Formats: sequence, structure tokens, C-alpha cells
Amino acid sequence: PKEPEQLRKLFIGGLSFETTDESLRSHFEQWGTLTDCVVMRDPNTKRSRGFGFVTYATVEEVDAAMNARPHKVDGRVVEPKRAVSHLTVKKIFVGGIKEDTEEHHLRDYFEQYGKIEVIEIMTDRGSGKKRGFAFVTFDDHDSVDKIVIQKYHTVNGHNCEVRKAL
Ligand SMILES: CCNC(=O)Nc1cc(C)on1
Repeated sequence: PKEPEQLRKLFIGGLSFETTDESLRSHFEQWGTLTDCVVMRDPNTKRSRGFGFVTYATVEEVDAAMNARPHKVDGRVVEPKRAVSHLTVKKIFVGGIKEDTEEHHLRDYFEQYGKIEVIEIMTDRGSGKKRGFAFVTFDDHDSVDKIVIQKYHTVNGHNCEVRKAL
């Protein structure tokens, strides 16, 4: 069936106060079918709060919208972010990789979530032996957001624990 609606939403900050439900929709419909599209407004003045959200029909459409950043909506560059279970970070902890996991294993898997800038396989300060965890730093937070919402990560045959770092 359909992916949970929470995973199909983009929360859009930094809107022009002149953006409306209609103009936000016309912009973001370029990347998929929108089942919902709302500019948040003050209940008394109706003046925009400067943020809103859109809901796509599928997660692949969310991906397409996020891959089309930067978005200039009604003349202003906006800030779309998905929902995670917002702590906006570019680095993940990857645990459970044991002693046989190498940089290329982590790179070949994680590079499909985003552009990698740093891979740090953690070693023991005294012995140099691998400790069984690593950190991966990407150029942008959406990679991390996609990663942490997955139930499972399999790298080098290991079932890994992945969380946002710092
Ligand atoms: C700034 C983008 N929006 C959010 O982070 N949260 C929201 C937006 C609506 C609506 O409800 N929560």
C-alpha cells in the first residue's frame, strides 16, 4: 500500500510571506503529486508564519523534490526538510560493523544516500584495533534524514545500528 504519510511530508521553512497554498503547490508539484499543501498563518491576522508543509503521494517524490534543491519559491530560497522520528546534522554513527568492515564497504553503501565527505573507522587509542563502529559525514543533512528513518542497514553482511551523531 501507501507509505506512511509522515514519511511523505516536507516541512518548508523560510517562505516568503507572500507565498500562498496555491503558489507553494504550483512550485512543488513540479516533482510529484501533492496530496496536501499548507502555508501556516496567524489565526487572527492571516499573516504568514513563514513556513508550511507539502505532502507528496510517494517517498520517491519527496526524494525528487529534495534532489532539486535549492528551491527558490516566490523569489526566496526556502529550506525543505523531511520528518525523522528536527535535529539537522550531516554526520552518522554506524555501529555493529565489527573488525572486518573497511572504508570501501561503508562508502559503496552510504554514497547512495548522499555525497560523502569523511569516513572515520574507529580504532582503539592504545592497540590500534578496530572498535566496530564508524562515523560518516555527508555534505548535506537529507542523506542523514533518509538513513535514520530506515528500519534496517546491512553493510558487509552486518546488521548495523545507525544514528545521528553530535
Ligand atoms: C519549518 C517547517 N515546519 C516544521 O518544522 N514543522 C511544522 C510545519 C507544520 C505545519 O507543522 N509543523
